Amino acid sequence: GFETVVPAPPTRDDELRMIKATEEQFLQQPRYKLYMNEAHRIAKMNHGDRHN
Amino acid sequence: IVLTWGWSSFQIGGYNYERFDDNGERRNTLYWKLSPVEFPQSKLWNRPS
Amino acid sequence: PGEVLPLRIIKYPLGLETIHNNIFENTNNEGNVELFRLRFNSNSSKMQHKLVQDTIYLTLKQKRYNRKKVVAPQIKYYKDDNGNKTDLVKYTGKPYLSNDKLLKQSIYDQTTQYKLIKKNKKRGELIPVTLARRILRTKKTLVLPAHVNITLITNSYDIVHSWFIPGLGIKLDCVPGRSTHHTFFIDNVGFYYGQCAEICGRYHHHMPIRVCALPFEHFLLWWNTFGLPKMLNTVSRKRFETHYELRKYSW
Amino acid sequence: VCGIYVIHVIYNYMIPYYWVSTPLKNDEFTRLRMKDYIASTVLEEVYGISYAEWGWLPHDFAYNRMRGLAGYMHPDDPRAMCTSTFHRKHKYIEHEVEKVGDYHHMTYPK
Amino acid sequence: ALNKRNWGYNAHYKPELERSMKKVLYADPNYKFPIEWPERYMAETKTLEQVMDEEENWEYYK
Amino acid sequence: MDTIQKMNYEATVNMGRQDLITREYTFYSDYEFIPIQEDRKQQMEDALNNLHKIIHPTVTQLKKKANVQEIQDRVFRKLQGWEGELNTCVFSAKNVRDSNFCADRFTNRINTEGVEFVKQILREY
Amino acid sequence: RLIEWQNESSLFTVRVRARQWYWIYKFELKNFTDILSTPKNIGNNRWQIN
Amino acid sequence: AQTAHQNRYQGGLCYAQCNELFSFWNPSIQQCWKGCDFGVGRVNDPEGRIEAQQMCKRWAAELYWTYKGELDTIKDLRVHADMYPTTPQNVYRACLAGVRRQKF
Amino acid sequence: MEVKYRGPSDDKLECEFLENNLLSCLREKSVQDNVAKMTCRPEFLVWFFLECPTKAAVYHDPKGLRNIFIQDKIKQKG
Amino acid sequence: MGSVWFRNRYWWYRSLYDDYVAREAKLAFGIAAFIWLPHYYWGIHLNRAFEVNFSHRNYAHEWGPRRNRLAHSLEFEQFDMILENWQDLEDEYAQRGD
Amino acid sequence: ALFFMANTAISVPSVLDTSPCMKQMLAYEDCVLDANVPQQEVIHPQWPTIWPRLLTDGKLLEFDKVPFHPENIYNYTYMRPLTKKNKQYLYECEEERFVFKACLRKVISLKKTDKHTSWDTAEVANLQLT
Amino acid sequence: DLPADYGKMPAGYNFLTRGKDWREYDKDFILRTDAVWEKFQLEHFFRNYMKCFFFDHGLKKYQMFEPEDMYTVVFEGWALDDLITFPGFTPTGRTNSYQIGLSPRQRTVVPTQTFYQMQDYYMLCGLRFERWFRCDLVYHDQRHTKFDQVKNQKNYKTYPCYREYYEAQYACQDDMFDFLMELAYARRAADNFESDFASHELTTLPTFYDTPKAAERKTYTY
Amino acid sequence: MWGNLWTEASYQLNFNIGFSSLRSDVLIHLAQWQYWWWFWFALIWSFYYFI
Ligand SMILES: CCCCCCCCCCCCCCCCCC(=O)OC[C@H](COP(=O)([O-])OCC(O)COP(=O)([O-])OC[C@@H](COC(=O)CCCCCCCCCCCCCCCCC)OC(=O)CCCCCCCCCCCCCCCCC)OC(=O)CCCCCCCCCCCCCCCCC
Ligand SMILES: CCCCCCCCCCCCCCCCCC(=O)OC[C@H](COP(=O)([O-])OCC[N+](C)(C)C)OC(=O)CCCCCCCCCCCCCCCCC
Ligand SMILES: CCCCCCCCCCCCCCCCCC(=O)OC[C@H](COP(=O)([O-])OCC[N+](C)(C)C)OC(=O)CCCCCCCCCCCCCCCCC
Ligand SMILES: CCCCCCCCCCCCCCCCCC(=O)OC[C@H](COP(=O)([O-])OCC[N+](C)(C)C)OC(=O)CCCCCCCCCCCCCCCCC
Ligand SMILES: CCCCCCCCCCCCCCCCCC(=O)OC[C@H](COP(=O)([O-])OCC[N+](C)(C)C)OC(=O)CCCCCCCCCCCCCCCCC
Ligand SMILES: CCCCCCCCCCCCCCCCCC(=O)OC[C@H](COP(=O)([O-])OCC[N+](C)(C)C)OC(=O)CCCCCCCCCCCCCCCCC
Ligand SMILES: COC1=C(OC)C(=O)C(C/C=C(\C)CC/C=C(\C)CC/C=C(\C)CC/C=C(/C)CC/C=C(/C)CC/C=C(\C)CC/C=C(\C)CCC=C(C)C)=C(C)C1=O
Ligand SMILES: CCCCCCCCCCCCCCCCCC(=O)OC[C@H](COP(=O)(O)OCCN)OC(=O)CCCCCCCCCCCCCCCCC
Ligand SMILES: CCCCCCCCCCCCCCCCCC(=O)OC[C@H](COP(=O)(O)OCCN)OC(=O)CCCCCCCCCCCCCCCCC
Ligand SMILES: CCCCCCCCCCCCCCCCCC(=O)OC[C@H](COP(=O)(O)OCCN)OC(=O)CCCCCCCCCCCCCCCCC
Ligand SMILES: Nc1ncnc2c1ncn2[C@@H]1O[C@H](COP(=O)(O)OP(=O)(O)OP(=O)(O)O)[C@@H](O)[C@H]1O
Ligand code: CUA
Repeated sequence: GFETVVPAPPTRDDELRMIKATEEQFLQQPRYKLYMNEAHRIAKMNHGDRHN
Repeated sequence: IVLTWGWSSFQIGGYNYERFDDNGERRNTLYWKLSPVEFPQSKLWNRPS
Repeated sequence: PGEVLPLRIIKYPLGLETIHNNIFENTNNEGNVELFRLRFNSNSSKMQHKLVQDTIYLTLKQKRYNRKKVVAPQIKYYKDDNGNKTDLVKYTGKPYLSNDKLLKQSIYDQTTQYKLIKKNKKRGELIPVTLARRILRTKKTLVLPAHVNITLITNSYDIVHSWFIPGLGIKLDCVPGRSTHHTFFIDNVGFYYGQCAEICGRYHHHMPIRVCALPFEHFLLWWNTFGLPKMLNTVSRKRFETHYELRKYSW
Repeated sequence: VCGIYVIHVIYNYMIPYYWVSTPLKNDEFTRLRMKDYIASTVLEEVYGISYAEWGWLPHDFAYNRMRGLAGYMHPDDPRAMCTSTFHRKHKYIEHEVEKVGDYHHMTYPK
Repeated sequence: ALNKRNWGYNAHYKPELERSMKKVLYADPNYKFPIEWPERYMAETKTLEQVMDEEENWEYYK
Repeated sequence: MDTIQKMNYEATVNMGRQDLITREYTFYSDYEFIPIQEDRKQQMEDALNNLHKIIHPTVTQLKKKANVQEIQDRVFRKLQGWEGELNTCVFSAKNVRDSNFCADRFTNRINTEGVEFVKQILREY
Repeated sequence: RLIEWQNESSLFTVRVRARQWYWIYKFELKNFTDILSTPKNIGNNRWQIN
Repeated sequence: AQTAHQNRYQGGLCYAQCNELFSFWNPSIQQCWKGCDFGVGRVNDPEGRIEAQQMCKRWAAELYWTYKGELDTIKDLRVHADMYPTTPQNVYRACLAGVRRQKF
Repeated sequence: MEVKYRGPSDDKLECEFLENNLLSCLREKSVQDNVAKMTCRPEFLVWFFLECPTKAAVYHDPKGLRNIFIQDKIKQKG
Repeated sequence: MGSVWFRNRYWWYRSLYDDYVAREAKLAFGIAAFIWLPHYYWGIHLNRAFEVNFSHRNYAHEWGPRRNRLAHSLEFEQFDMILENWQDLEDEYAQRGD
Repeated sequence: ALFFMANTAISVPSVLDTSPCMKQMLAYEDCVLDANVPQQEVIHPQWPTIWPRLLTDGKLLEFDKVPFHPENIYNYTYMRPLTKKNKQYLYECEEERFVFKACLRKVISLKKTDKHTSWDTAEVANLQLT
Repeated sequence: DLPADYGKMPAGYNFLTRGKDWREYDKDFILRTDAVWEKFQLEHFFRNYMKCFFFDHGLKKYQMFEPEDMYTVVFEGWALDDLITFPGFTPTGRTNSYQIGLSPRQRTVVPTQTFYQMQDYYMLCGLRFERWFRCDLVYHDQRHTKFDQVKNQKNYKTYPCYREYYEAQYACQDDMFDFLMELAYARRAADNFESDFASHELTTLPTFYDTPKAAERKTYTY
Repeated sequence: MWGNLWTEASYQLNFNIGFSSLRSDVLIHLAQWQYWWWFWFALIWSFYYFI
């Protein structure tokens, strides 16, 4: 369908915020759940929670 | 028969070959630095190949 | 079968070419990109032309050495052969390569020397394979550059064969119907002989291979002077044509 | 040991072969590469460069480093992705490269 | 900072002779190279006539 | 001209003249139909050009190939239904009058219905 | 690791065909341009494409 | 193979971010790691970031045949999971993503 | 790569050919290739020095070069 | 080494093969401590030869073209000197005009 | 494996280049590469004299009775005369060229004489032993 | 102090050093004690390495032949054929003496990673030829009208399926390519498109890539 | 023989026991591995001799 507006390339501050968010998510990942680092890791974890 | 001849013959032969035949080097070559190296004997002829 | 329909609507493929980041490759005369094409059939009861073979290969046929009955002298005729051939003879000679790497005129009978060496050559108990190449002679040795990767695609016409070079320690099985790809990398300048290493039939014993890996400059010289002209000899063949090609494509 | 190896070989090579058997309308190349990655990137024929000094001498090590960089220069290569980097010095002694990453060409190690 | 490396980028000529003019031209901050380093390894797009015209109309920064 | 130029010209003309020599060969058992006329061919080409003109702005503005592919697929489905109708009508057509009638119907159907559908889908996108 | 898994990265391609009882070596037309576009090493290990 | 580390674990958080960004079968992770290596010690500098971007341009140009202006005219510099390093544009985009993920 | 040694050939015909090529190159380069046709062969210029040291020494000699130039001018005039 | 590390040497002998060759196994160490020296030294020599060969291969691959280009430039410089002398002679001839 | 070879000859160093003017030649080549002149003849330090026409017309070969059919900028790079930009960026590299030519001239002037007595055993002085 | 225009090329500057004094450049280079020996060794090596041609006393020219084994060169020097005049390494007399490397790769439309596990590449050849024929079924009859095969070669455009053609040629051996070309001829004569015969998508299993919104399926990020 | 550059890589004699050539890197590695294979049999050979 319609395409959304593509934002301009992020600045260094935006990159740092993204890095901090990724670190927070990685820390939030449970230790006993064995999911590989990949683009679908979060989708796989949500699917696993629903399956549980 | 078993140990000393078997473990010293090839090395003795290679040493003598280097002494008396320049490890089979083909002379008339230029610029040894660029030229390939003619290796000493490395295949054990006394051992069963 | 089924006849070509009067009209077909064909979608123009999009994104095949990524040059300059242009999804659309076809633009109408009015300046609008085209997404569809109309193809019309006329004279339905008509033959369809076969696909034109647009594949050009420089082909070298490596066969076992053939004995020479007579050593013919080198003869060169005049140029400007507008006719079938020029009867006039410009130069005729009997060159031979001396130990000084010079092509000097021979004062001996080349045929007599060839016959004598064929019949009663002198051999020895410990004779190097380099000077004893009885069953390892071919023609049109395969010339490659050194210190670079090459993609060798191996195949056979009739049955399974084995391209074997013990000097390089390379054995490639050429099987009919397969397009096996191999990486070939010779890290030195050298000339290697080889034989076939798979029972094939009558001449399994006599089917040699000669591969010469040379520095890229010598390889390029050999290419430009022997192989590149042949790749256009199928259509254009002349000394001036070869000169034009080598001047146009200079490395 | 043989049974575990055969099970791994099956999982990588036999069962995935049957996943795709016809042309695919959507993401055909993506799915083909997904099924081929597990088979073409097995560690048996990928791992080892990390301890290449066991067989490669310093000068031989540098020559093989440049050769491997040329061979795996192709970006589209999961095997190259999983292979250990060639941008390193011989642990015993290095004769050609004094510092890693200080080159005159982003591809050639020298 | 310790792990920072150039990785072969912009590895242009580094003069060693004291009186080489490059040793001063490269020091000059307002020095323009004939072509950018990334473009130095990319295929040309302009036609021969266009390239010749651009080179003829090119003016040295000084 | 030089020898190379003459060879290139000969190659170009021979490549272009494939149909010239292919015409002479024909098959007896063949369901021969009446080819569409040149006027109708030009009219259908003009209709296609009008559709392309209407579609050009939106597709050019779009930056992702997926949306362009979807638009192309939908328009192609419609045009393919109409193409099947035209083919079945023309193949059974017993005269150039019937062929011209079928072509006129097809081009008018394009110019009205396909134009409306293209406008609708482009506005949706 | 050195003598395999490098088909994608090669200077050019040569086709070796075996028949009863001789060999045939074929160089595709693209080999000509591949050889023409070979980088040259000049200077202190710098690479140039002409 | 062409990265700066023997194994991806030796690399810092940038390698993990590249793995998360790209799918496990997508070889753009290697280009992202190259971008990380280029950005090591340069992202935190206004000139260093531009130098890393130019290094990415040069790396893509050396990896694939490319013309002048293509990388400048790339429409979208964003990268998705199924983007492969089959073109100079894709290589450059992956390298830029790696540089962005690079922290120190 | 093993390269076998071989001193300069000093062959009469080869050195004559190389000297003729060198003379043609000198004549053209003196006028800066302002001639109707060009016959320079820099590769043969290199091979002249590589193969015929005696003629190279004669050319380097101020008197030998003067004599060669005088003879060349006489031949060209005649 | 071997059985001595075990506090049940009878069990050590029994559980492996129920055979006793300890006398020969422990008398072989003395001979093995010196039978290897000639092979080791010849192998050191061969490894050095291989290293020299690899270094020569690398040097050739990296510098042979450079040496050839240097020789070509040297010969071109000789020709340049001869050309300068020839130009001087031609200028003198033009000025004099025999 | 770990120590299967049982020894590594780390002492054997990379053979050192001993050519007379290698450094000068490499410096000149790097300067020319920076200049980025499409013509390759510039690699030779004496190009302005070996190919005088490269500065005026660019015709280095006589195309007589041979067709001249260029197709792109990479066909006849040696037939294009140097432009103002190339001339400037080569003039910026004259100091290296002068040093290279001086080194070549010195090497040419140096000659063998009977005074030398270590000529036969010159490999040791050349450091061919390891 | 500098004249503020250092490095500027003087107007009319000529790259000539006819009367230059080289004594001032003596201190800028260092020559080792064995400079004469190095010069002689360089000359010997160049003469014995770069000379693949031989002078002939009959034609007064240099001639060469294709590479031959030592046995042929030595024991059959009096019996040689196919001698060809030596044209030179380069047209202008420059040097081709360089160390070559690997050129940058070509962009790929059909990745080799689809069947990179197999060394035979027969599946990859089939897939590439299928894609090339899909493009050909569109552009074949226009190739001679508005593409490279036009008579007016000045305003020529490259054939759109060129890259697919070259990839298929690389992946396929000549015999397999001939088989596939015969199949392509038959299919074009029948005027058959795979789209009008394909119905296996109905029987193919679903996947996330089959979602009705392919454009919205993908997620983009910097 | 490419001019004075001897390109022949194999000079094996009638009674050759080793590899045909040792210029190739693959053959050099194989020869080194084969030579060092027999170096690690000292203890076993001595034990068998005593037995
Ligand atoms: C055809 C013919 C030709 C051949 C053709 C080719 C054929 C090819 C065939 C290929 C076949 C492949 C298979 C090969 C294997 C076959 C095996 C088979 O069939 O037989 C089964 C055979 C059965 O076992 P075994 O070999 O009979 O076991 C017996 C032991 O090996 C033996 O050890 P043990 O413990 O039982 O008895 C010895 C021990 C017993 O003696 C003792 O009582 C121990 C004493 C310890 C203390 C010593 C010092 C005391 C000092 C006191 C104070 C002195 C006065 C003061 C002086 C002060 C100043 C000087 O004493 C020692 O000698 C140990 C000393 C420790 C050594 C290290 C010390 C380092 C520091 C220095 C200390 C000493 C010197 C300094 C002194 C002071 C200096 C200040 O082997 C096996 O079980 C399987 C072997 C498989 C291979 C790997 C094995 C690894 C495990 C370890 C064993 C390794 C050795 C044996 C290997 C096998 C070959 C020898
Ligand atoms: C003949 C009788 C057959 C009966 C069964 C047939 C019906 C289909 C049965 C499907 C069972 C699937 C079980 C999946 C279990 C996954 C567990 C897991 O966490 O794995 C994670 C791994 C890795 O994924 P991951 O770890 O990233 O996923 C995260 C997982 N959690 C949520 C647990 C953290 O999954 C896989 O690798 C995918 C599945 C692999 C399956 C391997 C099968 C091997 C078969 C060997 C050959 C057998 C031949 C038999 C021939 C018979 C001839 C008659
Ligand atoms: C339980 C049975 C187990 C059997 C295991 C299988 C055993 C296989 C090996 C058997 C070896 C038998 C002995 C061979 C001796 C060969 C010596 C030789 O020529 O030198 C080789 C080697 C070869 O080295 P080389 O320097 O001469 O030549 C090398 C080859 N070239 C030069 C071409 C590169 O030389 C030496 O070892 C030199 C020293 C020899 C000192 C000992 C000489 C002994 C002479 C024979 C015995 C005495 C005569 C009377 C015997 C009476 C017997 C009843
Ligand atoms: C009771 C103690 C239990 C100890 C825990 C470990 C044993 C568990 C039970 C046996 C199964 C072990 C499977 C390990 C590997 C699983 C993953 C896998 O196959 O892929 C990794 C690797 C394959 O790696 P790869 O090359 O596919 O890499 C994947 C990642 N990419 C694609 C990026 C490269 O597996 C192998 O290589 C298998 C080789 C065969 C031999 C494996 C031996 C395992 C160790 C010995 C086990 C002994 C058990 C004895 C039990 C009875 C006695 C107590
Ligand atoms: C080539 C040079 C040598 C290199 C070093 C190689 C050895 C490295 C160490 C290996 C240790 C682990 C071995 C696993 C197998 C143990 C099997 C077993 O029976 O163990 C239970 C035994 C139990 O023995 P036990 O006698 O107390 O009880 C068994 C008897 N019953 C059943 C009646 C109770 O525990 C040990 O004693 C462990 C010994 C470990 C050492 C290896 C023994 C074999 C001989 C070789 C000695 C090597 C010494 C190395 C010293 C260190 C050097 C770095
Ligand atoms: C749990 C499994 C083990 C861990 C994984 C290990 C994988 C990596 C190592 C595998 C290859 C080992 C051999 C390397 C080459 C040497 C071969 C050799 O000498 O064998 C001949 C020897 C016997 O032949 P030999 O008697 O001729 O030995 C040479 C004798 N001299 C010195 C006189 C010349 O093999 C043996 O029987 C002994 C065992 C091998 C040697 C081990 C030495 C100690 C090293 C530590 C071992 C413990 C494991 C850790 C290894 C270190 C790295 C982690
Ligand atoms: C570390 O040391 C070691 C090695 O390193 C060298 C090893 O290689 C090895 C590996 C070695 C091996 C596994 C063993 C290899 C084999 C070996 C040593 C045996 C080789 C033996 C030979 C070559 C000799 C062959 C024996 C023969 C009898 C041949 C014939 C010779 C002779 C003199 C007799 C000739 C007679 C005839 C032909 C028949 C005439 C008579 C008749 C017909 C009878 C007529 C009847 C009447 C009544 C008149 C070991 C074990 C080792 O320890
Ligand atoms: C020990 C405990 C752990 C489990 C152990 C499992 C052991 C499995 C043993 C299988 C034996 C099969 C029968 C014997 C075949 C021997 C010959 C053989 O394998 O031939 C090769 C042939 C492949 O055919 P080919 O035309 O070459 O095509 C392959 C292209 N790469 O091979 C084939 O045709 C392959 C046929 C495979 C059929 C698979 C059917 C089941 C699929 C299940 C999917 C996974 C989930 C369920 C797992 C349940 C496990 C019990
Ligand atoms: C004495 C001779 C006989 C010995 C017994 C026979 C078997 C010997 C086995 C080999 C022994 C050698 C040591 C292990 C190999 C070392 C080299 C190696 O493989 O390193 C590479 C790799 C780790 O690499 P990487 O993950 O990048 O490292 C970052 C770590 N943060 O390596 C790895 O994969 C690392 C694996 C680690 C496994 C840890 C297992 C538990 C022990 C944890 C550490 C010790 C804890 C005790 C307290 C320590 C502090 C006092
Ligand atoms: C018929 C059989 C009778 C019984 C056997 C008697 C011996 C017979 C002869 C055996 C063969 C000897 C010749 C072949 C092997 C030796 C080859 C050799 O020495 O090569 C040189 C090599 C090092 O040279 P490299 O530097 O690599 O090369 C450049 C050379 N300038 O050399 C080296 O590796 C350096 C050697 C240095 C000196 C070593 C001295 C050893 C002394 C041993 C003392 C007693 C044992 C001590 C053991 C301690 C450890 C347990
Ligand atoms: N024509 C092509 N040439 C080269 N690579 C291609 C081509 N088509 C697809 N690819 C590769 O497949 C990947 C997925 O292709 P897809 O059709 O989804 O891309 P897209 O929508 O045009 O945009 P993008 O380049 O962002 O993925 C591309 O990223 C590229 O890696
Ligand atoms: Cu052909 Cu065996």
